[PDB]
Amino acid sequence: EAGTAFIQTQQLHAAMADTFLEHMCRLDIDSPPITARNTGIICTIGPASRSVETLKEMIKSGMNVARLNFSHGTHEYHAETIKNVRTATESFASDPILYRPVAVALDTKGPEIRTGLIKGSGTAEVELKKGATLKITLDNAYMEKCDENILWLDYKNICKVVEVGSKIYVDDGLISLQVKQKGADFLVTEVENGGSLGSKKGVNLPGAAVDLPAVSEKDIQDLKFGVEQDVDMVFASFIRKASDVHEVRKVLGEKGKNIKIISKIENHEGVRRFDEILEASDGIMVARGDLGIEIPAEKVFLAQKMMIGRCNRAGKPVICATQMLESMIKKPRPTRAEGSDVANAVLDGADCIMLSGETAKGDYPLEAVRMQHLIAREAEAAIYHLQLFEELRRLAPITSDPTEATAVGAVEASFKCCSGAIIVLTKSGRYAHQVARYRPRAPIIAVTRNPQTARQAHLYRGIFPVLCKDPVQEAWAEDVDLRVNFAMNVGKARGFFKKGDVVIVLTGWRPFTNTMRVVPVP
Amino acid sequence: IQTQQLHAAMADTFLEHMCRLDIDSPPITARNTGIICTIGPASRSVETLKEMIKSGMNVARLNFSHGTHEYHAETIKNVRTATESFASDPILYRPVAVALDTKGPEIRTGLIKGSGTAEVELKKGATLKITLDNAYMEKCDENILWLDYKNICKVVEVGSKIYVDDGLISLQVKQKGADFLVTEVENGGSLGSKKGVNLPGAAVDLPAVSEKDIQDLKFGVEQDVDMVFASFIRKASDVHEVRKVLGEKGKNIKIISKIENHEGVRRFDEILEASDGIMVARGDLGIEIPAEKVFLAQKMMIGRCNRAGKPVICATQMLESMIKKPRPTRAEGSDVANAVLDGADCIMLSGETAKGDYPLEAVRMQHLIAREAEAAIYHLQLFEELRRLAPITSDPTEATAVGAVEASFKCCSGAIIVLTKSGRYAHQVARYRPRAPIIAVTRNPQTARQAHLYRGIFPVLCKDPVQEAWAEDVDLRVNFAMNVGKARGFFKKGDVVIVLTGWRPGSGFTNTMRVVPVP
Ligand SMILES: O=C([O-])C(=O)[O-]
Ligand SMILES: O=C([O-])C(=O)[O-]
Ligand SMILES: [Cl-]
Ligand SMILES: [Cl-]
Ligand SMILES: [K+]
Ligand SMILES: [K+]
Ligand SMILES: [Mg+2]
Ligand SMILES: [Mg+2]
Repeated sequence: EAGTAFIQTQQLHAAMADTFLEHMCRLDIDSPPITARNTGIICTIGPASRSVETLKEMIKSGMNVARLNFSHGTHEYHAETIKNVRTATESFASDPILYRPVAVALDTKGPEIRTGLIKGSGTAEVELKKGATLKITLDNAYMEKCDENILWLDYKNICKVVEVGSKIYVDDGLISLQVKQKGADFLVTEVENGGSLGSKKGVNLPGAAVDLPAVSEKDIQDLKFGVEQDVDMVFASFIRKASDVHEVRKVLGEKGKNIKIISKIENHEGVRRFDEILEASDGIMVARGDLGIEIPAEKVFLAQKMMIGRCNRAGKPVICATQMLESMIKKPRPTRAEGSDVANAVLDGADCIMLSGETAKGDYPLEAVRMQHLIAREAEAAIYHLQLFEELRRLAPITSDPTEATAVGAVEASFKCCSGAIIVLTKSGRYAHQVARYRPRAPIIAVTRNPQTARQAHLYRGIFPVLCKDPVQEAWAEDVDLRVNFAMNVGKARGFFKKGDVVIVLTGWRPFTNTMRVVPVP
Repeated sequence: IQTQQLHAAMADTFLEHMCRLDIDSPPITARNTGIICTIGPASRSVETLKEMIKSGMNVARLNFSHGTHEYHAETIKNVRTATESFASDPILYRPVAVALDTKGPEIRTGLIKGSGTAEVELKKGATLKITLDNAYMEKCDENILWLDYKNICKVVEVGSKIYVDDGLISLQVKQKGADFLVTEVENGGSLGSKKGVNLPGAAVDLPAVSEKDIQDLKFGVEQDVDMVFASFIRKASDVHEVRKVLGEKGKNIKIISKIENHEGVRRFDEILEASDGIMVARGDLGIEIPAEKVFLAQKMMIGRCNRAGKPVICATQMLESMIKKPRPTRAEGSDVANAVLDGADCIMLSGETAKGDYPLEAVRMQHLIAREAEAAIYHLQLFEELRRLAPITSDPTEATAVGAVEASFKCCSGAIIVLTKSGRYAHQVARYRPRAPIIAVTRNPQTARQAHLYRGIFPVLCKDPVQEAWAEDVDLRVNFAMNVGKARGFFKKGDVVIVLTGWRPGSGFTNTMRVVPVP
C-alpha cells in the first residue's frame, strides 16, 4: 500500500548501475541488507572473552573463529581457553539446524623481538622523553630492570643487524629511537618519539635484516601442542618466503596434515615474496600491526589491496587484521575511520575480518563483534558484483576441470535468478571453495558431515557451514535429499530464504559429479 | 619498478589494478588532495602555523562552536602572519585559505559543576534529570544535566533516546515535565562540559541559521574568509539562508554544506545544487544514522559530487588516535587512503590539529597517505566514466579541458597549466581527474586560496603587473608556472607539460591547448 516509494533492499538499485561511479552515487542508507553475513569474523580470545558465558554471547554475536595468540600465555592457559571455546560452542549442538561451528586458530609467536620487565614489579611504566638517551642492552642482569636509562630486549643478534642511524620502534611503533652508538652487546639510542613504556613490548627494526627463524624451536613446541589440541588452522607470524610456510606445514606431521596454514604478511620481505608465499599457503593474513611499522604506515593500504586482490585471483582466503575497531577497546562505539576500515576491507575483497585487543582485552568485546557483523552485512550489499564477477571470470583460466565449470555455472545462475542461496554438499570443503571464489551475492550453505570442514570453511567469503549429524543413508539419493532438506531448514530457520524462493543446489560427490539444480524452496 | 603505480595504471581490469599495487613504486612529489586543518590551542600560534603550512596545511578551519569573535580574529591574524612569512618568493609561497565552520543548530550540555570532579560518572540504570532551567547551566552533574535546546520537550516523548558526547552516552526519557525530562542512563560514561547532544529519533526544530550564526557569518564576511562550512544543512532552503546572510559583499565566499543528519542525506541532490561544495561531516552523521551506514553515505556523496564537479570534503576522526599518539592506527591510515580513492577532493583534521599533542605529525601523515593514494587511483576507469556521465555540450572550453586531460595521460605529463581569474577554468580540468597536477595561475588572491578545494589544483598567485600585450601577459603567467613547477620538483627539462590558455583578447573561452616540452 506504500507503492512506488519502495526502496529496493540490499543496494539492488546500486547493483544495477552501468558504471562504478553511478554505483557509488546510488548507494542508499535506506536500503536494508539481507540477513546473511558472508564475511567471517575472527576474534582473539583473552581475559575479556575467555569465560564460557562470554564465549556463548560471542558466538551469538557472530564470532566464527577463535584466535589464540601464542605471543602471550602458557600452554595450560591456551588449553583452558580451547576447552572453554568448545564448551560454549557445543552448548548449541542439540539443534543442528541452528548450531554454528566455531573454528580454533593458533597464531604463532614467531620471530618477535620483545623488551624486558620494567624495574619494580613489572607492571609499572617509565616515561621516555624526546631527545633523551636510552641504552639498549642484551645483558640479562637487566632483563627485569628496564627503565628510562636502560632497556633490555631478547634479540641476541640485534647489534649485528642495526647500524648507527637506524631507527628502532617499541610498542606498536609508538616509541621511536635512533641508534647513535654501537657496542659489542649494547646500543646507545636517542629517543625521537617518546612516551610511556611498559613491560614486554614488541620491537621492530624496519630496514634491518632480522635473522631470527620464522619457526623457532619454541614455535615448534607450540605447533605440536596445537596438533594435540586439534586446532583447525595456524596463523604463522612473520612469514618471509615460501620455505617458511613449509617449516610450519611439515612439522605438523601426518597427524596435522589437514590443518590450514595461513601465512601472516607483516614485513617488507613477505610483501616482496608474496606470490611464492601465497602459492605455498592455504590462505593469507594481512597482519597490519607489524606491517605498518615494518613499512611506512602510508603504504599499508597498497599492500592490503595488493594481497586481497591476489588472493581473490587465486581463490585462497585472505584475512584483514589488526586495529580495525581499535578504539572499542575502551569505548562502546567505534570511530568513523574504524567504521570505514571494516567496510572497505569487505569491499576490497577480504574473506574475513579480525578483532585482536578489542575482544582479547577490551571493555566492549561483544559490541566489537556486533559492529563487525553490522558493517560487513552493509558492505557486502554495496559490492559492485556486476564488475567483480565479470573480472573474476575473465581472469579465470579455461580448464578441463568439470567441477570448475559447475562452480562458475552455479554462480552465474545465482546472479541470473537472484537466488536466495547456493547450497553445496561437501566433504572436504572443496566444492564450496570453488563457488566462493566467484563471489556470489547469495550465501553459500555448505552442508558437511565432517566437523573439521565445518569449522575451516568459515575462512571463505560467503560460506555458511552447517554440520549434518544424521547417519548416512544407504541409498545415495535419499542421503542427498536428507542433506538438502537440512540446508533448506537452515536457510528458512535463519531467515536467508522462504518457501517458494529460488535456490541453487550442488549435490556433491556421487559414487559426473556435483550436479546443479535450480529449485524453489519447499 | 615503474614509479607512481604506473604498472597498476595499465591494468585492463580493476582486480588486476589492485593486484599490481606496489609498495616499492614511489609516488610523484605533488599532492593533489587538499588538507584542511582545524585550528585550536595546539595549532594557533604563529610558530606552529608556519610549521603546519610547511607540513601541508592548505585550509585553516575555525570552529565557531567555541570561542569569541576576538579569539577567532586573532587566530585569523596568526594564520595570515604565518602564511605571509613565506611570501618573499611568489614561486614558493603557498596560499592558505580560511574557513568558518558555523555552530548551526547544535545541541550542547552545560558546564559541569566546578566544585567537584571535572567530569561526572553517569552509570547505567541511574536516573538523570534533563533541565532547561538556566540556573543549572553551569551546575551540571550526575543528578541534573542542563542543555541548551529550549524546545526539546516538544520533540521527544516517553521512550525517546538522547545521545551525549560523540554518541557515547545514551539516555531514555521516562517522564516529561514543563521544562525538564526524567531520563534513565542506558549507556553510561564520564561526562564533561559542553558536549554535543543528538536526538536521532526526533524532528529537531532549531533554525538552520540562528542569530548567533548570522553574527558569525557577518564576521566571516568582515574578516574576508574564503569559505563557510555550514553545519547541519538539511535542505536547499538552508543553503539559501546562508547565502542570503553572506549577501552581496560575501557573494564570492564558497558555501560548503555539511551533511550531518538523515534529512541532509535524503535531500542531498537539492543541497548539492545550491551549494558550492559538500562536507561529509561524519561525526554527527554517524550518531544520527547507524555507524555501519556512514560509508554508504560517504561514497554516495563523493560519487555525486564527482559527477557534479563540485568539491567534496571527507571529515572527522580520520586520524583520531593521533590526538594522543605520534602514529595513526591501521584503520586510520586506511580511512585516509580510501577517502582519496573514493574521490574526495579534500581531507580534514579536527581534534588532531586543534587540540592534540601531535598536530604536525597528523598533517604530515595526511600528506603522505594522500600522495600514495593518488597514484593508486585507477584513472583508466575513472576518466572513462566521468566522460561518459558528463552533461552533453558543444562548449569549446569544456572540450579543450577534456582534450587536455586525455593529452596529459597520453604523455604522462608533469602538469596541466591553466590560467584563471575566478577558478572555473581550473575546476573544469579538475572534474575530469587527471593524474598530472593542475597548476592554476591567478592574480586573484581569493581564487588562489579557494582553489585548494578542488582535487589536483595547485594554485599559484602571480604578483607581476599586467603586461601591455595580451599574448605577453599570457606568456608571463605560463612562464611563472613553468618556473614554479621546476623549482618545486614537479617536472624538469625533457618532461612534457600541457598548457591551457584563452582564445584571444576579450574572449572568455579557454580553448587553446599547447603540449610543451619543458625547457
Ligand atoms: O600479528 C598481527 O596480527 C599483526 O601484527 O597485525
Ligand atoms: O561537524 C563536523 O565536522 C562533524 O560532525 O563531523
Ligand atoms: Cl564465511
Ligand atoms: Cl587541491
Ligand atoms: K602472535
Ligand atoms: K561547528
Ligand atoms: Mg604481528
Ligand atoms: Mg558536526
